[PDB]
Amino acid sequence: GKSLIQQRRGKGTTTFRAPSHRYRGAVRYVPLNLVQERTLRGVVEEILHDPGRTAPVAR
Amino acid sequence: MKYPKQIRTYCPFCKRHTIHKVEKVKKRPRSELSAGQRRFRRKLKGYTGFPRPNPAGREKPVKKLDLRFRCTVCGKAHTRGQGFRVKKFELVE
RNA sequence: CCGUACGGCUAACCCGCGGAAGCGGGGACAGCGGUAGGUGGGCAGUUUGGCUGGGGCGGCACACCCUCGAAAAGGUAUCGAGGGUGCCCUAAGGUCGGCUCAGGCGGGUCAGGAAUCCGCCGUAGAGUGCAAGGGCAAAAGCCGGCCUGACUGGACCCGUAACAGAGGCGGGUCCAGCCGCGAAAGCGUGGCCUAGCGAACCCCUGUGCCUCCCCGGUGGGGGCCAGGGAUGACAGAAAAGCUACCCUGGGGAUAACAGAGUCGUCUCGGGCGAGAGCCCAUAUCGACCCCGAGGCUUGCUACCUCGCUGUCGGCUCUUCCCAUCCUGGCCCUGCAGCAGGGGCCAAGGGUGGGGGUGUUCACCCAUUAAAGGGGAACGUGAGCUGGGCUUAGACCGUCGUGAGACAGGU
RNA sequence: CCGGUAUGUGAAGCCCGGGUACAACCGGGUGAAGCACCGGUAAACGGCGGGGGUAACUAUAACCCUCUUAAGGUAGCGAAAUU
RNA sequence: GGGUGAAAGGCCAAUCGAGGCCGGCGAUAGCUGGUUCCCGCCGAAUUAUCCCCCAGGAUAGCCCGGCCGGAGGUAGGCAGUGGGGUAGAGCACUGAUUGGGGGUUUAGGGGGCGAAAGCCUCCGGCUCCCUGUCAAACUCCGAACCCACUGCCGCCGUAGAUGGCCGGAGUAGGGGGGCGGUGUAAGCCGUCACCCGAGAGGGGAACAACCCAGACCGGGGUUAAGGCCCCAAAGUGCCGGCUAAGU
RNA sequence: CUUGGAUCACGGGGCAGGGAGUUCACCCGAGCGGCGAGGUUAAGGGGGUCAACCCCGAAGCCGCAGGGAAACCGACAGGUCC
RNA sequence: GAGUACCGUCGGUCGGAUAUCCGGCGGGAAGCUGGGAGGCAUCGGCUCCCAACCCUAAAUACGUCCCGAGACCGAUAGCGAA
RNA sequence: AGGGGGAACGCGGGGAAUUGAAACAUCUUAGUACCCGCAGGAAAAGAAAGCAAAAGCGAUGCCGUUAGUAGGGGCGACCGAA
Ligand SMILES: [Zn+2]
Repeated sequence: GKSLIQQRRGKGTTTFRAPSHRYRGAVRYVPLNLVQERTLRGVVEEILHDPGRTAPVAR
Repeated sequence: MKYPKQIRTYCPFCKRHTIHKVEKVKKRPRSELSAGQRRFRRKLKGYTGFPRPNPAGREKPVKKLDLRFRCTVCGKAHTRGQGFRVKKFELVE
């Protein structure tokens, strides 16, 4: 027979691939390496809309 | 159909007439040491479609008897004629 | 001493952070490799029979026995006519002896008497293990006795299948061996005769012998002879469907389709005379039963055409037949007149317009002298149209597990 | 389709016995998944029939029991793109 | 056997219910088409059994070539020795089928004088005599005809019979005419083995198989089928009779 | 092709050239020829006027003895008649 | 001369059949008083050999080239290409 | 030092279906077509842990026989050594 849409998704083509190049970066915590017990401090500069996050991000 | 348990008949080993006990032959399965079974088993191995016919549902409603007649003097058995078909078979005095 | 499960641990292995060293989390699980069972149209390869007054549904004429067909030797077919077998029996098998049946009548029981008792007549009008046909009476039938020849080793011949070929399967005539019955002669290799059944390879059992790679032993294998285990599509594949998206090769050896043939049916008639018609067969009507014409309806058949044209209806245009609806001329009448019925001669002319429906036909409307019916490849697509019908798209109902289908609708 | 479960069945492996100077081989036991068994699920696939009888005269079976079967077409719509 | 698809099996270079190019590949088919000079000798078959067999094959039958062998054979007829159950006929068995008489009178429903199955009748069965009819699956009878065998006639045969061996085939859709079963019929299925197929010529107006008749080449004659008014070779022929409808 | 062809059954506008039972292996027969209870060489070797010719080479194959699954056993070269 | 000889199981291949060779997986020796083979496995004899390391000419296969020859074709033929 | 190229011949791995069995699944087609890697003018093999059987032989390769034999195989079609 012929293939299903979810079978065609696994091969990873532009028709099924995420346009991550349009997105703000990935959101991750700082690593424990640098935060053994240091307790850094920061300040918020700006709040931004992200097209791949379903939520706003802050710098 | 009724049939006697003992009969007086010719014995080919004693070469006279003696009394004979009647027995039925008991069937038994295929021996694995036999050459036909060896060949079947070595052709059933590996990647292969089934290599032989397989008749399922092949049973005559009525079969022929397989009778043997054992002498009391000599201890040996023989067969007596061809087999005949009948559904019921009772051994009686 | 062997296992199984439960609990915990970290050092293998795994996951994350890391430039790395190392840290954190999991943890002998998972993952990886080998093997064993299940599930598995997700993916492949195949099969899905034949005969057939086309094919399919149906049936089996797809293995056998009897009567007819069948033509007084033999042989002879059809989805020809009438029916049966796919068993049963330790006796319904072998032999010896003795006896004779069905029914009816006359006596005696008695609801017919179904059966018992008596005598007579009685060529079988009975019975046989089962179909049909054949055979049979001091019997092949009934009543009893004794038995297992329903056996082992082997030859030859006949039939299935004539004449004229056959594996397997039936059957017949005998030779030896060992036995049964009988006084003896004689009979006995199943059932009075003709139906009741099956290759190769493989396996099981019996029995006595031969054999396994230099030799000899043991366990286990292979071989020769005999009997059993099955293939009814019965001289024997292991086996479900749809295609209206369909393709290739062919077929007029075979349907739809017009034509040829035929005429059961269809359209149109006749003979005779029961009667109906107040009486009066025959103005008119005319039962039951018999005899026909045409080829314009439908069927039957399968001679012609398998890319001749494969179409219905309508519009347009031409022509022919008469079994005459009107128009011309006549006859009878249960014809006063007006009109009506029925019949004869005559085909020169006429036979139209509208509503619903793809319609032909049929139905209705208003007029009209009347608003007849058929043929010409169901006249006419190198003349038109394209509403129906009969491809590929889609919806409803019903049937189907489903893919799908419907001489059902849109 | 999902879940659960004492028993049963259940291949290889393992164990026991017999056999073989050893093996092949024979019998039994244990043996996961799955099957079996017990339950839930229809905006899952699907189904929603049968009778034998009718109260006041012309028709009504409009009401009530029944035995078949898991149950027996509710509201609406109806000669329908379904007759 | 993959892509893509707002899903039509739509589109992927005029190619899609699995693209195009080359290769496997001179794939396979029991189905269709084709197969090249002359004369001469002989000359068929479409029917039985078997096959997942019915548009195909095998075994036999029917043709041809060569050899062996050595004395008979039998397509016709006569006489006899035996066999048969068709046509016809008939009722002696099996089964059917009209009616009138003489009887037992009854198993049995209506009954009637039934003081209640009753003795008497009564419609009904069975039994003999008449009377009128039948048979593919009936027969007390029974042909023509066919078959086997013996002898003789005839014909064939030592210029080689019956037969036997070796080898090469083709034929497995038949048709007309007569007979039989079936069918409204046409047709379907068999049978015989004369013809067409595979057969010229002379006639039926023309006609595959109806009649005459079987063919090397050139000539001369006599007949056959049929025909003799003209077409058209040969008679407007003879005797006796009929028809008036171009029958 | 077909039971059946002048067919409203298929192929057929003209001319010239091309165009269809071949080769090998095994088997069954025959028309000739050689040797004959025996017949015959293969690969190869030697010589030569050097792919033709002559001489060697009997390995093997068929036949002379068959029957039998096998172990095994093991026959008239002529007695009589037509 | 060791994950070797050998044992079992799976897959492939072979004429190799209970008796061919290769590979995967699980086991796994003796080692000179030593070890292997002899078509099912084991026992006894007899015969023949010494694996698990390495190298080696000639006799053979071919012809994009060269030489020679031909009962080969003779311009629609012969290689597609005179 | 290696890489790339070379008609046929050579070595090592991967590996179908048409077709035949008058269907078809074991089988056959076939270790074939095709694919990947590696060399040379030749490559590969090669000096018995062998063949045999009362006798013995003495590495390897090639030709002729052995032989359509032993043997494999829906023991069918066919396949096939030393
Ligand atoms: Zn005895």
